[PDB]
Amino acid sequence: MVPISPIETVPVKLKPGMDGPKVKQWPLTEEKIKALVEICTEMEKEGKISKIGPENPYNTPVFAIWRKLVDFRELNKRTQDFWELGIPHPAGLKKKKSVTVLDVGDAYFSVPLDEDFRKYTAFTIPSINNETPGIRYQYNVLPQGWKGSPAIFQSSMTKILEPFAAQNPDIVICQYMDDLYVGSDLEIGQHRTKIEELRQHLLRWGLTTPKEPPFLWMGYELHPDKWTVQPIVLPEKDSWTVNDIQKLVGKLNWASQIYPGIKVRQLSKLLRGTKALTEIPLTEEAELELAENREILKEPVHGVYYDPSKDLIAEIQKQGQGQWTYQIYQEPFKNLKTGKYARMRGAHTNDVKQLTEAVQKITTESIVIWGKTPKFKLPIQKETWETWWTEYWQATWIPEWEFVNTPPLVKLWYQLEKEPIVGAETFYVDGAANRETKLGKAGYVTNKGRQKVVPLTNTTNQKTELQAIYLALQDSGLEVNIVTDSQYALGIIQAQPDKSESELVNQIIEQLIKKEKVYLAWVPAHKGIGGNEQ
Amino acid sequence: IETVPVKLKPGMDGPKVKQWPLTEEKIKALVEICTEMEKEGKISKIGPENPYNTPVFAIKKKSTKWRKLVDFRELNKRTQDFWIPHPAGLKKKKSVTVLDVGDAYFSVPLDEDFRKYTAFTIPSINNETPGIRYQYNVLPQGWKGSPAIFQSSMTKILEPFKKQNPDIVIYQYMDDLYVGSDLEIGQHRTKIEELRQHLLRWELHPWTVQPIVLPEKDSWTVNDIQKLVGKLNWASQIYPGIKVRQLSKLLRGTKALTEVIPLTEEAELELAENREILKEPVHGVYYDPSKDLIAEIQKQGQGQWTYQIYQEPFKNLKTGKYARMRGAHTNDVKQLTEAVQKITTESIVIWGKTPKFKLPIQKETWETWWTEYWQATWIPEWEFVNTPPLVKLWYQ
Ligand SMILES: N#Cc1ccc2c(Oc3ccc(F)cc3OCCn3ccc(=O)[nH]c3=O)cc(F)cc2c1
Repeated sequence: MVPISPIETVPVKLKPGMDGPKVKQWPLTEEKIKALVEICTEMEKEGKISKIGPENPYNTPVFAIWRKLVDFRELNKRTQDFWELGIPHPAGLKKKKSVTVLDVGDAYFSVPLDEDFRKYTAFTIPSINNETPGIRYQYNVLPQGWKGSPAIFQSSMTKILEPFAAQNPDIVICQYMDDLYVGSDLEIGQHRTKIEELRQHLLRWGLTTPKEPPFLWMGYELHPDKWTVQPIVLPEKDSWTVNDIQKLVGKLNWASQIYPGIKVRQLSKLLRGTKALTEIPLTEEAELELAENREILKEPVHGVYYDPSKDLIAEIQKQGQGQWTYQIYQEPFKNLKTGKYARMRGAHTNDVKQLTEAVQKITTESIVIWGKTPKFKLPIQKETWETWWTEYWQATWIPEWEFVNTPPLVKLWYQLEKEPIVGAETFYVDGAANRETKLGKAGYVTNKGRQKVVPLTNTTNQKTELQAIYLALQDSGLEVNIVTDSQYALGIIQAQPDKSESELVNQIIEQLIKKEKVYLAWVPAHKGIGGNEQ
Repeated sequence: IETVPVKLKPGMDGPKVKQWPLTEEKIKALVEICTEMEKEGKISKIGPENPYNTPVFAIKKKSTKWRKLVDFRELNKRTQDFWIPHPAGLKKKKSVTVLDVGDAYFSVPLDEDFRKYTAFTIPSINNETPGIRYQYNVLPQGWKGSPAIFQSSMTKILEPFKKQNPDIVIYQYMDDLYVGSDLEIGQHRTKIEELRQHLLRWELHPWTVQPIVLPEKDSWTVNDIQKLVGKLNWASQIYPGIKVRQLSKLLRGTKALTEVIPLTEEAELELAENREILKEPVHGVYYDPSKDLIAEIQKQGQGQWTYQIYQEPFKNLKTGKYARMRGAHTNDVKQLTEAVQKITTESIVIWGKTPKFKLPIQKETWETWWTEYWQATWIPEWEFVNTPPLVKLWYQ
C-alpha cells in the first residue's frame, strides 16, 4: 500500500463554560436499529468511526430516514465559533476555453477530526427492546451536519490544492464547498491531462474524484459562452398571502440580475407591516407590475462573461416613482448583468441624490464582482452635476462618468438665488395655528402694499408656515424675494426636493419651477423684525 | 525579547468585524506585502479555529509605494485599558514635526495568548477563493497596545536627546512621534534630522478659537440688518449680553430687501456693545478628559471648510478653517478626508486623543470612498449629519 499523505488536524475547543453534550437516545424501530448497525459497521470498517468504552459520558442522538441522521444540535450550541459567505457571481467569471467540474466524494469523511474532540461526538445506537447496553461509537472524521466540518474541510482542501495551483499557473481553480471548477485556455488534450494530474495529486492525499455543460449551479445556468438564471416560476393565484408576496418578490429580485426592467415597488408596498404569514388585493398599478414582469420574463435573456482586456461600463436609467435600473456591460447590447435600485424611505428627495446612491451601490457591487470601478453612463448633463455639487451643502462625489442622452434626463428644476434681487417684490410671509382647536392662519405682506391672510382649518404651525410661502409664490411675479421665520420650511426648501410625500410641498415645488429668480431669506421670529407680521 | 502579558476587557469577546471589498490593485499589493512580512516572521497564516477578524486596506502615504493599514478601532476599544500627562507645551511650541516610528514595533514580539485577536483577512475578487488569513506575531501598528508596551524602550532611546536638548518636547501617539520646539524653522529642521539619525542607529506650526466678527458698513440694507440680527441672535446663545432690540427696531415696516436703512444712534451703540462683547473670550470654557471631543465640519464651497471642536454645545474648545488647494478641486470627498485628518492631528497635539466627527456627507458616499485618500495611520470615529445646518454662514 502506498501511504496517503498525512493531513494535520485543526484543534477544536468547546465554548467556555460548556462541556461535551450528554443527550439521551430516542426510541427507534427495529428496522432503523438494524440499518444503523449495518451502516456503522461499514463505516467502522472504513475507519470513519470507532467503538468506544463506557467511560465517555458524552452522547448525541441519532435517527434514520437507509441514511443515518445524527443530531449535533446541542453540540453545535456548545462548539466554538469558526471563520467563514457569498457565492461567486457568473458575470465576474472570465471566459475559458475549457471548464471541468470535480465533485469530491466522501469529502468530510476524508478529513480527520481533532483527536481531543472525538470524545464529544459520541453517539449511542439503541439495542432491541433495550435489554442490552446501547452500542457506542465516536466520530474519527468530520461528522455530517457539524458546525466545524465545513471550515476545517475548506482549510484542508486549500492547503492541499496550493502546491498544484502554484505549479500550474496556466490553469485557474475555483473552490466552492465540495466542488472544484478548473478553467484553462489550453488545448483540450492538455486540459484533460492537467485534470488527470490534478485528481492524481488529490488522490495522493486520499481524495476521490469522478458532469458537463450546461451547469445547473446555485440557481444559475452556466453555458460555455453565456450564463443565465434557472427558469423562474411565478405562481398565479387569485388570492395572495404575505408569505406568497415575499416569495414572489424574492424570485423577481433574483430574476432582475439579468432581466432588465423588473419593478417590485407595488408588490413590496403591500407587505408593509403585516409580519403575518396569512393575510391582499392588487392595485391597478401593481397588476401592471406583475404583468410587466410577466412580460419581461417571457423572453429569453442571456448574459456574457468578463474580459479583463475590455473596459467595464455601467449605464443607468430612471424608471420613475423612485425606481432606478442599470445595466453593466463591456460591449454594446451584450450585458454582463443588470440590476435595480429603489430609493430609501424618506419624506423628501430628488433625482440627483437617488442617482448618486445608485452609483454608490453599483460601485460597491462592481468592486465585489470584478474588483474595479466601472465607467458610468448617466442621464445627467455635466453642467447639472457641476451646479449641483458646487452648491450642495453636503460633500458628494461620482467616479469617472459621461453623459448619455437617453430621456428622462435628471435635471435641477429650480435654483435659489444667493443674494437678494433688485426690482423684485419682497414678500414677508408668516403662519400660525392654535394647538387646541387646530385652527390657524397663513398670509403675507409686501413692500408694494400687497397683503393676504387666508383662514385655515385642521392645520398645524408647520403646515401654515409652508402655506404662507405657497401663497407668496402664487401671487408674485417671475422674480420674488421671500422672507420667513420658519426654520422648518427653509430646511425643506434648502434640501432642494423635486418631489415630496406632502401635497403642499409638491405644490410649492411646482410654483418654484415656474419662477425665474427666487431669493428665500430667513429671520428670527418674535424679535420684533418688521414685516414679520405674526 | 520577552513578551508582556496582554488581556481583553471583562465580558468582551475578541473582535469580529466584516472585511469590506477592495480593488484588484490593493489586493495585489497586500498579497505582496503580507508575503514579505510572512518571510520575516512578522505575521503568520492561521487556520479556521480563529473566528476573529480585523479589517485591512491599502493606502499610499505622502510615496508611490503601497502601505498596509489595519483598522484596529474595534480591537482598540475592546483591548483592555492599559496602565503620561499630555505635554501641554507641545501646542505652545513654534513648530512641531510628525515622524513615523512604526518600523520599531516590528522588533518586539507579541504575547502568545493575544495574537489570535489580531487576525485579519486579505479578500479575494468575486469570492472565487477563500480569503488569506494572517495573525500578528509582533507588535502591530495601529493597535493602542503597541505604543503602551514600547513606551519603556522608546523612553530609553530618547533619553540622551532629551538631556541634550531639554527645550525640545517629544510626544508619542500610536505609530507617530510629535517633536516640538520654539527654535527657528531651519534650526528645528536640522535638529529633527539629528533626532532621525539618532533613531536610525537603534511640517506643523501650532492656532486659536477664531472670534465672531460683524460687518462694518457705511450703508446697511434691509437684508444686511436681517442677516446681522440673525447672526447676533445665534451668537447670543454663546455670549450673555448680546441684544438686538435696537437693531430689530430698524427693520420695522415692510421694506424691500435692497433698500438702504440708515442706522440710528441706539443701533450703533447696541452694535458697538455687541462688538466689545464678542472681542472677549467665552465664559467658563474648560476641557474634561472624561468626556469625548466633538468635531463638526461645514462645507463653505470653493475648497473652503470650517470646523469647531467642543464638548458641550456652544462651548467651543477650538475653531478653524481648512482651505488647502493641493490637487483636490474636483473631489469634495477628498477635501473632507484631508480636513478630517488635519483636525484629528491638531486634536492629537492639543489633547492627546481623537474626537468624534459629524461629517456633512451621506453615509454611503463616505463609506464608499474615504479609504482612497486616507494617509494617516490612525482612524477617528465619525457619524453623518443629513440635515443642513443654518449656522453655515454664521461661521463664514
Ligand atoms: N456546476 C458548476 C460550476 C461550473 C463552473 C464554475 C466556474 O467555472 C470556472 C472555473 C474557473 C475559471 F477560471 C473560470 C470558470 O468559468 C469561467 C466562465 N465559464 C463558465 C462555464 C463554462 O463552461 N465556460 C466558461 O468560460 C466558476 C465558478 F465560480 C463556479 C462554477 C460552477
